[PDB]
Amino acid sequence: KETAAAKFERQHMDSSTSAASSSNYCNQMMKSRNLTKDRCKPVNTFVHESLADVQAVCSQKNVACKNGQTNCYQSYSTMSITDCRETGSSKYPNCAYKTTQANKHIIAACEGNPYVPVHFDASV
Ligand SMILES: [Cl-]
Ligand SMILES: [Cl-]
Ligand SMILES: [Cl-]
Repeated sequence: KETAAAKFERQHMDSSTSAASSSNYCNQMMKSRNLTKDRCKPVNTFVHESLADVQAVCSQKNVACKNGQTNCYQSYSTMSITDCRETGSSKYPNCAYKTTQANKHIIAACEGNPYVPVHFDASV
């Protein structure tokens, strides 16, 4: 079974580019990260910052998670991110995604020791 931290890494980290380069970024990344294997993951955000910078958010601003949990943290600075969401013509096994690049604060739910990100709650 994948650990919660490794699943967060695989689903939400893309430190290799500073930003989505084209409209096809999400189709490629969602496939590359195995988020379209058995079904199309509907929504998924990738963060274009170092893993260290993203893990550091766990010691930044403590804020409530949407679900009411109290282990969420909001990054003090904005980060380069890309939101990937299925378009209307998306249909497994032919997933299709809209790519939206933005610079915003990220909110992550953190847990464990080391205390690291295990869920991407939202961006602001
Ligand atoms: Cl791990
Ligand atoms: Cl995988
Ligand atoms: Cl997400």
